[PDB]
Amino acid sequence: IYIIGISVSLWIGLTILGLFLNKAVFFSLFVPSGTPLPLVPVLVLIELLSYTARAISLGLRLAANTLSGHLLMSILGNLVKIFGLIPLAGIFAIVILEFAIACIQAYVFAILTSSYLKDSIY
Amino acid sequence: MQLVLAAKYIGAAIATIGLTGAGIGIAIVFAALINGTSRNPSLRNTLFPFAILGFALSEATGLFCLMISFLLLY
Amino acid sequence: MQLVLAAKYIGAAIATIGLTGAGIGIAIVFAALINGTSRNPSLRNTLFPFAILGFALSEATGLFCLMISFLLL
Amino acid sequence: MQLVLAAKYIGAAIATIGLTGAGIGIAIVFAALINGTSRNPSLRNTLFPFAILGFALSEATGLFCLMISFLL
Amino acid sequence: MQLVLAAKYIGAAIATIGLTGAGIGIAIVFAALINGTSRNPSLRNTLFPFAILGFALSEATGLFCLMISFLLLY
Amino acid sequence: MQLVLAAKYIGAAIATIGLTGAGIGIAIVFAALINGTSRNPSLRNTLFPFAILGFALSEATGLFCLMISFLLL
Amino acid sequence: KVSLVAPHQAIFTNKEVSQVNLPASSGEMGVLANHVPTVEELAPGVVEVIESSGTASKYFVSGGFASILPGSKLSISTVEAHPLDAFSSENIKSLLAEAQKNASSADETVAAEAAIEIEVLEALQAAV
Amino acid sequence: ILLVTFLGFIALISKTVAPLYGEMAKNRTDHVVGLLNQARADHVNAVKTRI
Repeated sequence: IYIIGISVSLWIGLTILGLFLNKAVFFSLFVPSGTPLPLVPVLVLIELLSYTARAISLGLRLAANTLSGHLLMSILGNLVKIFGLIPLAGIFAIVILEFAIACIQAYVFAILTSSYLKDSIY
Repeated sequence: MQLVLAAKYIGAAIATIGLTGAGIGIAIVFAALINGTSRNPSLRNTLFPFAILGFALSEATGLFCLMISFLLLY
Repeated sequence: MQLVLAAKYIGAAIATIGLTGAGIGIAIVFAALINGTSRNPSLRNTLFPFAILGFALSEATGLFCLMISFLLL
Repeated sequence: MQLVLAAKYIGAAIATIGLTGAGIGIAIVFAALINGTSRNPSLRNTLFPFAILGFALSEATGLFCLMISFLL
Repeated sequence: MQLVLAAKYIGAAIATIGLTGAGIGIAIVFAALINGTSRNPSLRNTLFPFAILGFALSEATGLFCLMISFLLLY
Repeated sequence: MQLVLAAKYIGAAIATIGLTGAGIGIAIVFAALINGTSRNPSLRNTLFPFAILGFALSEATGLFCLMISFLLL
Repeated sequence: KVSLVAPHQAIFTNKEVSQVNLPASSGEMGVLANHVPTVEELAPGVVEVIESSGTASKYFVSGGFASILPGSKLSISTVEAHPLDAFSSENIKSLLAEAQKNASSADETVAAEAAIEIEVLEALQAAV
Repeated sequence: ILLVTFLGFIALISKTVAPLYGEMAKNRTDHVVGLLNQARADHVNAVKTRI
């Protein structure tokens, strides 16, 4: 699941960068206007560079969520050796937060793709 | 390889210093959304949509810093 | 095994520096909820869902950083 | 051992740096409760349950960080 | 080797300390945009264009600092 | 040159601590411009020229500190 | 203890109230038993005053200045204060449609007066 | 954690069953009320046109 999540996220990032280059060929390339100044070409950490960082958030979230769920093996040995009811209540909140994180992660991908499609046609 | 094993254990703990920016970032976006929802009248969507997208962007710094700490110890 | 035992003790202490962001995160969300509840009347439900969900998201940084310190000890 | 005894004293001192987050957390909830109680009436109620429950969540970071320092 | 390999692993962990400024920067711009949108009616464009452009400038510090940490370990 | 080679890698990592001041400076200047534009009517020029010029001065610390790290590698 | 006195009749007059929530300029703040002295401007919202139990009376205020005294007194002085049941849904749509078409269509104070009337009519129609 | 996850999800599914059916009243059950109101208005218009 870890190797399949990083490979599927890398293919979605190339489609966002390839679609922005095709739309910037039939209507020139305006992008930023400016304010009678310069030093805008050195800060090219967006558009093409932003696709590598936005797609890496989906793969990094799967490794952090799997590490919290796999930590139950180390806590099960101490509870079966205070009362052990504190580990059951704490594991229920982490399971509900991990399932609810999928809706926030999926909404971040649609919100990031909406800003790239609107800026490419303006 | 005693030098590589000692440096791998210290690399996973020194890289965890970036959790202060990612941990306080989720509380900064939640403080403005809780105090702004009682000022009338954005409840459903509107201001609720920016809190979900803003928390995911601030949490990207903690997820990216945790990948470099886990790769050195595995 | 003197080099592995010395680096393992320093890993549990260096990873505990992230508690400042998780400890102050629970107080930052509680300060805005206490000042907003006195303005009437976001108390029962309504604003109670964002304060309960916001505290669990800020506490994820402290629980994830503490797992790397306990695994190396 | 000389290497095991030197790392134990450094572990208890480096873990004590986390007291800045736990100390400022109790003062952050107390600053909003002192200014919010002047508006009336969230002294004995309303904000009274939030100040007791909010101080226990911020104090969990100091107790968990102090356990690893005394055990090293 | 030896001293060169141990310095490369420790360099990627110490360079991750800059994530506190980049992680908290996404929450500072989102707190002012969520609280300012309730004044009616900064929704379409206006405040949305400054928040999207302002978040890209604050995220450039975290992406540039992460490239120096990943180059030393690879 | 064993001691000089190990100090070159650690010198580029500790010099990157200045990104916190330069990274938060782009958000502090954008927070006052976004919240001040809704006060009717700081939009065209006026506050637009100070936001572009103020962001370049705060970003000069991040570019100057990064030059010393790349020169020692 | 409220003093909601308008320029036509008296609502609260005597001190015989408990809680009151009125939309101000900053946010939707509500006065309790003895609020602090925070005299702020009131916006065109709904000024509901809870009478002990659930006997609240929703009064759609047209905007004023909610002044609070330090001796457990809340003076809500507004120009017009009518209930929510005294407005029709069919007649409210005619004023909101005429103000939107007249905005940004002329000069002088004709375009500036149409923008304030469209914002006050949209907030009252959403609270039915 | 396997026993606490099944017991916690059973209580959340019970509250979501009452919320999904109540929220469907403004979409699924509202379609029957809207079609009945449109059919009653069309029957009055057809009776007035025939008269």
